[PDB]
This record gives sequence, C-alpha cells and structure tokens, in this order.
Amino acid sequence: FKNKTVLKKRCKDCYLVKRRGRWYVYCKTHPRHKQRQ
Amino acid sequence: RRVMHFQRQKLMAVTEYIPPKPAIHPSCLPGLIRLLRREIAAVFQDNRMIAVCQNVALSAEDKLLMRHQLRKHKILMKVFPNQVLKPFLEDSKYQNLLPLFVGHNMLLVSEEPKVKEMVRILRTVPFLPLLGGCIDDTILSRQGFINYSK
Amino acid sequence: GVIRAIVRAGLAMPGPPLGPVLGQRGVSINQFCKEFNERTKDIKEGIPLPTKILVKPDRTFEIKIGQPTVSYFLKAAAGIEKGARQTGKEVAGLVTLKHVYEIARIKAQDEAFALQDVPLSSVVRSIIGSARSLGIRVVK
Amino acid sequence: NTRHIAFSGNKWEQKVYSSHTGYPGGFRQVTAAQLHLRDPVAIVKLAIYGMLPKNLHRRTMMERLHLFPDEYIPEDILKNLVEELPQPRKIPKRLDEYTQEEIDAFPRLWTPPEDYRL
Amino acid sequence: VKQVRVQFCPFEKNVESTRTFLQTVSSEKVRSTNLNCSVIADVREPCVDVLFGDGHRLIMRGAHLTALEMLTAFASHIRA
Amino acid sequence: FREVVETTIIEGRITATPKESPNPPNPSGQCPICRWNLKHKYNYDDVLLLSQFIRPHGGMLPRKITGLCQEEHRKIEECVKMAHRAGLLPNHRPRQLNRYLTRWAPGSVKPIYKKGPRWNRVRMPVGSPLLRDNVCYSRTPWKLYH
Amino acid sequence: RPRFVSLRAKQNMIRRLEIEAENHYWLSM
Amino acid sequence: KPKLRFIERAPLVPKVRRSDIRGPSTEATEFTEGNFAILALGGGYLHWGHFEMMRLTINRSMDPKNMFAIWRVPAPFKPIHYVTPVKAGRLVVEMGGRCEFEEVQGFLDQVAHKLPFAAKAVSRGTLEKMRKDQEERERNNQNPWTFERIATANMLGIRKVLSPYDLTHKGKYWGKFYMPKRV
RNA sequence: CCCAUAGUAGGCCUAAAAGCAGCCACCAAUUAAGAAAGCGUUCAAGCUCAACACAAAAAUCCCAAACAUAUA
RNA sequence: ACCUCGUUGGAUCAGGACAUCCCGAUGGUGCAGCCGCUAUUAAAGGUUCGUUUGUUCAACGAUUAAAGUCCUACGUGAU
Ligand SMILES: [Mg+2]
Ligand SMILES: [Mg+2]
Ligand SMILES: [Mg+2]
Ligand SMILES: [Zn+2]
Ligand SMILES: [Zn+2]
Repeated sequence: FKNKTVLKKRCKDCYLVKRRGRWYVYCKTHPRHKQRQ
Repeated sequence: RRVMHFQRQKLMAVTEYIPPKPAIHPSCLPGLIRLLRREIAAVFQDNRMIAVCQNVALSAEDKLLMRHQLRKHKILMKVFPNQVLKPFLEDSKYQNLLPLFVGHNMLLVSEEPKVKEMVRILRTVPFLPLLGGCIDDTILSRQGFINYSK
Repeated sequence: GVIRAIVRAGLAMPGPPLGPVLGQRGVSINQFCKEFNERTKDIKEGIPLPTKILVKPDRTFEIKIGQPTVSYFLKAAAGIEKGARQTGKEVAGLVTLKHVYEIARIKAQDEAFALQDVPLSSVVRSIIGSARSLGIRVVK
Repeated sequence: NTRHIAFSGNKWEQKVYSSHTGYPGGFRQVTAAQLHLRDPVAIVKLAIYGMLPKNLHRRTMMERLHLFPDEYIPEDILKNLVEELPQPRKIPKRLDEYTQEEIDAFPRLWTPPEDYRL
Repeated sequence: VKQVRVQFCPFEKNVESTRTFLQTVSSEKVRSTNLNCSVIADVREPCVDVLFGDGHRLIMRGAHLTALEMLTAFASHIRA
Repeated sequence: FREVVETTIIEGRITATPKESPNPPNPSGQCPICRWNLKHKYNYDDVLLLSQFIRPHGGMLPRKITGLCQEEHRKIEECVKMAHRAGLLPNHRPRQLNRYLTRWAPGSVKPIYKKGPRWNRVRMPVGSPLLRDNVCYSRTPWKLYH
Repeated sequence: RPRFVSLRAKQNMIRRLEIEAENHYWLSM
Repeated sequence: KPKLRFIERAPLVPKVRRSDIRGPSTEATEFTEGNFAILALGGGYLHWGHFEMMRLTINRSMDPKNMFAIWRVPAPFKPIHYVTPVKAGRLVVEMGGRCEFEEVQGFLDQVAHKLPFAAKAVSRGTLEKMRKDQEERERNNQNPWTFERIATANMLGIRKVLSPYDLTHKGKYWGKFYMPKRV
C-alpha cells in the first residue's frame, strides 16, 4: 500500500473499497497499485 | 482566511443565504428511425418467406462465410433492432410473431427456399438453431419449415 | 493464428520483414518462400501481393492469396512510382472513371479481401475514395 | 442491570476513559467497551460522578448510589426500595417481539415483482 | 465439460433465460478455450442438460430461472 | 418471489408474493414512502417499515425493484444498518454491547484518545445525517454529534 | 481561540434588526 | 502564434507607479477573442514561476493547430523579483480555437489549481451560468436580511465594525478572498 | 455489459516505420466504423475506447459529565 | 541595499513526543535467495567505549542489532 490523499485507479482491475473506516484501491493484476486513504 | 471580528461574523451568519423550500418535494411529486420504418415496410412485402435465427455466437469470419453461402442463393440476411421491430409486428398485423423476436434476431428474407441446403449447412454447426417464422402471412414452426423443406 | 504481409512478388526473401516476424510462431521459411514464388509464377511478377497465411497449431502452411494491392495498382495505372506528399493538393497522375470501372471489374472477386458486394457502387465508391486519399484525381 | 446499558452511536468504541496512576508512564486510556468488560459498573458510576456537583458532598452522595451489574439485588436493599423510576428511554421493540396483529395492521408498502429471487 | 444440450419452445411461451444463455455461453468466443465441450441446440418448460463423462448430469429447467442464475450454476459445476 | 430448489437437478418456482395494501393514502406518488405519506416520518427503529425492503438474510433490496427514491433508498439503507447494529432484526442474519443509532460499523471506529480543545472538540457521531430532516416534535433539533 | 455564533445569538441579532426595520418605517413618514 | 508568448522575468524599462489585490477586478473581467479562460476567484500576486507554469502547461497540453491561447494579464511589473497583482474576477489566460470546454477544462483546471489563488476553468457558457445563478440566488433568497441592506442602512451600528469598502463589496469580498456563496 | 470484418501495411520519406516517429488528406464497403482516443511492438503482432447489435501529526496526563425523539 | 559584529559541554538522574536507529507485525518492489529501497503499524525495551579539540559541532579508531530526531528554562550547578 501507498498512502494517498486522493485515490486514483491506475488500471482496469483497480477497484475502490471502503474497509476498516477508510478507502482503499486494491488490484490483483498489479498489486503495485495498492493505495490507502 | 484571517479571522473576522466577532460582530462581523454574527452579521455574516445572520445574512447567510436561505434557499426557498418547496412544501412538497418536486421529485416525489408527479431520420434513421423513419428510414428503418420505410425499409422494413417495403421488405415485409418484398419478401415472400421469412425466418429468424440468432447469429450472435459466430465470429466475424464465420458470419461472413454464412453470408457468402446465403448470397449464393437469392436469400438475404438482415439485422434490425428489436426496439423498432416490435412496433412493426403490430403495424403489419403479426400478432403471433411477438414472442419470437427477443434478444438477438437475424432475419433470412427470401422468395425461393434453399432451406434444405441452409439446414444442411447449419447441421455441421451443432448450434444456431432455426427459429420460428411466417411465410406469406402463415406462421410456420421449425417442424413446419422442415416439412416444407422436405 | 493469421499472419498478414504485403510482400512483393519479385523479392520473395527480403529478410527481416519475413524471417524474424514469422519465426516467433515457428515456420519453414524455405517452404513459405517456395509457395510464395509459386504464386508469383502463377500471377504477374514484380508486384506487391497481400497474403492471408494462417499458421495452424499443427505447424502447416495454408497460404491464401488474391488480387494485388490497390495502392500500387492505382499508382501503376496512373503512371506513378512514389505517392504524393500532400495527397490533398499534390497530383501526379489522372485516372478516368472508365478506367476506374474497368479495374474494378476484376476487383470484387477476392474471398479474403471481402470485396464481394453485388452492387457496383459499393466497390466503385471505395476505390474512388482510395484514389482521392492518394494523389490521384478522378476525371469526370 | 448496569451491565446491560446501551450507548448511542459508536460510543462503545469511541468514548475513552482516561486515568493516571500518578507514576511516569502511568497514563491509561481505555475505551468504553473495555471499561465495561472490566468493571460492569464503572461507566454508570463515572457518569453519575461527573454529573454530581464538584464539591465535598459528591462522595457522600456517591455513598448513597448502589450499582448492580445484573438483576440480582441484595435482600436488604430490596427491602429498602420504595419507588421505581420510569426508564428514561423506551426500548424499541424487535420484529421477534412485534405481534402478528401489529404486523397485519401495518400496511404493505410496495408490490414486489413476482419474478424475483429475493 | 463434455457435452451440453439446449432445448426450448419459442413457438410456445417465450423464455428469454435459455435464449440468452445459449447466445452467451454457447459461443465460439468461449468454446475456443472450452474446446472439450460439445454443444447442441435442439429447439422444439425449456431444458438445458449438461453431461459430464465422469459422473455428472445437470438439468436446468430455465423457465423461472434467469441467465445469470444458470450461468453461475454452470460455472460452479464446471469448477466442481 | 421465485426460489431455486435442488434435488443434481435444480429448478425455480414462484411462490406467494405479498401485494401493496389497498387504498394508498397518496396515490400517484413517486416512491412507496411518498405514496404512503412517510417522507420524514420513520426512524431506524421502525422495523415494520424497514423489513419490507430487506432480503431474508438482512441485505437491502435494490432500488430498481423497491421503487424508492434515491434519497429514500439511502435513508432506508442507513436505517436498516442502524437497526441491525441495534439488534432489532434478530431473524434477518447471515446464517455483547447494546447499541442504537450507531452510524459506523463498530469495527471501523478508533477510540477518541485526544478530544480536541473546547473550540475544536472531536465529537462522537450519533444517528445519521441522512435523517436530519425527519419530523422533529422537540423544541431542539436532533443532535447528530455527541 | 476561535469563537462561533449560536442560534440564540442569531435570533437576538434578528430581533434587533426587526426593531430597527420598524424604526425605519416609522421614520419614513 | 497559438502558443502563449514567453514573458520576461523582469521588465526591460522599469516604470515608476500608477490594495491592488483586494476587491473585485475592474479590468479583463470579460472574454475577448476566445471561449474558455482561467477565472480568478481570488486575489493574489503572480510570479514569473507562476507565469512559466501557465505557459509550459498550456503549450504542451494544447493542440497548436486547433487551439490558441492569450495572456489576459500583464507581465510582472510590481517590484518586491517582480509580480503581477491579480484581483478576483479577472481572467488570467484565455483560450479559443476549434475546441470545446470538455477538451480544455482538464489542463485549464490543473493550472488553475496550481495558481496562487482560487481559480477555475470557465467557458463563456459557464461564466454566464454562474453569473445568472448568483443573480437567481440574490433574487430568491428567503433571508429578509442581507449584508447590502444592513450595511447601507447602518443597522445595529454595524458600520462601527465594517470597513468603508464593505458598503460596495456587500460582504462578497473579504481581504483578498472572494466569497462566492455569500449572497 | 457486450464487441470490433475489411479497400490497404492510404500515401512522403522513413532500413521499414502499417494508427501509434513525423505531415497530408482524413474518403470507402456491407447495416455497423476514427485512415484511430488511449496500452504494447525496431516495425508487425497483441489489448482497450468509440460503432453495431441488447488527510495529518509533539513532547508531565484525554480533558466538565452526558444527551439525537414531550409541543416554542 | 557600506563593511564589521552580537549561551553551552560533561557528570547524575533522567520525564515525555514519535516525525522509528535497532528489536516486532504488514503492503509494494526494478523483491529469485541473501540483501536492500519504500510505505503502514508499533514508544514495552534498548540505543558503546576511546583520540584530537574551549569547540558548541566536527573528524578519526574500534565496535554494535542499533550507536535515532527531538521537547523538557544547557531538562537538571540550593546535586
Ligand atoms: Mg508511526
Ligand atoms: Mg533544549
Ligand atoms: Mg536547580
Ligand atoms: Zn491495477
Ligand atoms: Zn418519492
């Protein structure tokens, strides 16, 4: 995960999910895209 | 923003904008088209025998080959939206044709039945079943088409 | 898979444009160029020819060929070797509508190229647009 | 029944009770849920303590406060009891508690499509 | 997957679930990777049969079902 | 309502489905809430109202099916979350601290270790702002933050 | 430290403003 | 010359003289030879670095053969380096050509957000829309009491707290900040 | 979500640069089509889109207690 | 718009912050492994001895898992 104030989907498979209180960008194909609010 | 005097802050708060509030919420309160129209109207009379299929599982090349085999005969394959086809059924007085055209539909208009060879071609592809049609204002099921072919 | 090439019938072994490009799938360049030269003999020699080779999973060649290109064909018909630069104002050769029709007569006959439209308009309009895109003026 | 109090909102997780033992590193911050699990009376005791006036009578007043986690009460206290005060909050009923007559009385609001999995 | 058969009677009341099912899954776009399957469409309430040569036969009366339901069931069975 | 039954062979059967009560107070209304004059007159604890838009296991029903407004669907969803967290739907479950008006899921809120100064206090949310416009019979408005 | 305006303060100011508006009216004639 | 012309870090011939940030802008408040622009919703000073970012971003993102851009603001002249004071409501960069808002708004908003004051990419249509909806707000507001009315009438002795400039700013401007929701 | 045939790798040069190195036009087929708006190939090849079809932080220890629903 | 110039170490005891130097957990990697780099969480515990220097600081020697950045009126001379 990388901490970002603005979450941006980088590829098609990046998806936004609100978990444990904050937003996350998860990505199976490119786990490099993992972002945390 | 630098802090305002408290009296000025009170002034701004009192003068804040107040939108009107309706008593009841309004939301909770109560030529390609004609070209297709004329084309289908003309086709319904030009054609003598009509059938429909679901040529959507085929690839580009496979559909092109099927089109070639059909054009070898005088039969012509057609595609038209169901949205505009549904009114055409009642317009042309085809009541029994309503529960036949849903989802992908591909018409097979013709005047001379090569249906025997067409069914032979379909046989080597165990899918794309023939669907009901209506030759010269006479609805025919698949068994009817098979009997007419034979 | 289908491999598309526009090689010239004259030079059947240019090298890079056929060797490395075809070697990824696994090909017999000798057989491929032998069949290409066979087709070159069957047809006029020294002319670009589109190919529709399909490399089957069983490692066999089914070379399918048709008419020559349209760009080089039109340039030869108009007496042009290299195309125009601007292609919107520059013109080097002129082709008459009768000539366009005559060439189209032997154009809507190929299977792979899909140029199989019954109406003559379907193909004459397409070739006219191609000529307009190229540096050729349509006379009358 | 102080063990069965209910907080509004997410106070069980957000409200924090802070205390200091007086020794360096002795600052303890414990959430409402943790404090309730440890002592089933601390939450109500602290609420009453904070609401009482901040003078020397406060602990004398607290001596008159008797908090019991569950329904059991000492027999002497039970004999002492005089009145029962009404509960400040009326407990909402559950569906399991609603009577079939009430359910029938409440109208059906919408026509669910017949062809729906649900 | 080994074999699959789709049957329906559009002459009778139409059932779009099976129609969409065969339009989607019974496509060469899928069969290219799912080559082991043999698909047949015998049209004449509807019925989708799937025969697995190992031990399984799956019958789907796709009258009240929907395309999504039947495709999900088919995928789950394929996973096995 | 159609249900899928297996025996393997599986088929769907349509069973009894409830119908809207006759004589809506406000016919020709956008959503059922408006049709029945409940625009701002239901809360998290109105389980009789809420459960009519709920899957048997507690999940909400889609707006397209329910016919609710966007705002009314949001309000019902939030009220249902609050009712579930308050334990007012013991029968609608997937398969011990008493709460109510809990806006956030209990597992996603961190303790307020440092409540700010008086002018910048960190307040604990109560209820949901989506119900801010509910009919208020009290002199003071609902306090959404404590 | 920042200060904030309460509904009571707003109402007090509005009451004074209403009195002054009536004063304007009665001085206008 | 569709691209923005390069400006100088400092003026060749320093002039003598002629706040300069507070209050609504009186010059270059309307479109001229274009359809899109960067509207300055606040007051501030533009440095040569700001101008260079304007220029580079606009030039690189812009299509030269279908879009043209012009400086709606002078070069830095006020010494401190040199700056160009900008008042709220002034257009900083204007753009025209055979393009559309949706096309230019991306990079226009990027540069507006990088500007030293509140700024917004606005078309002619959107500028007119915001003006008309502000007019609608001030026409339909249900508050009997407005800053304009109170300040002009000196109700409550409020001019003891307000500035003389407040009788013209009408509360919509405070310091260098333009409050757009203030009616 | 579905799906993308083809005049042709449109031409100049560019080893070749084809839709992605660049500038020139930007036509045309079926019914549905950009001589291509984005990835990737030295160049191709492969993928999509458009087209049909259906917010935060600091150092002694947080800092009234609490409260959403009884008529102004 | 000339030049020039105006409290801190050490000893002792350490209290505290985390913006973590080591020790713990986790995500990413241009992470094969060893290694690193980066980011989230973590302040319970630890964070060396010497040479030269008024040197506040600095360099150097040998080590260490590490030889953290700070606040505490140089933290602390009625020690
Ligand atoms: Mg940390
Ligand atoms: Mg210090
Ligand atoms: Mg001392
Ligand atoms: Zn991704
Ligand atoms: Zn409604």
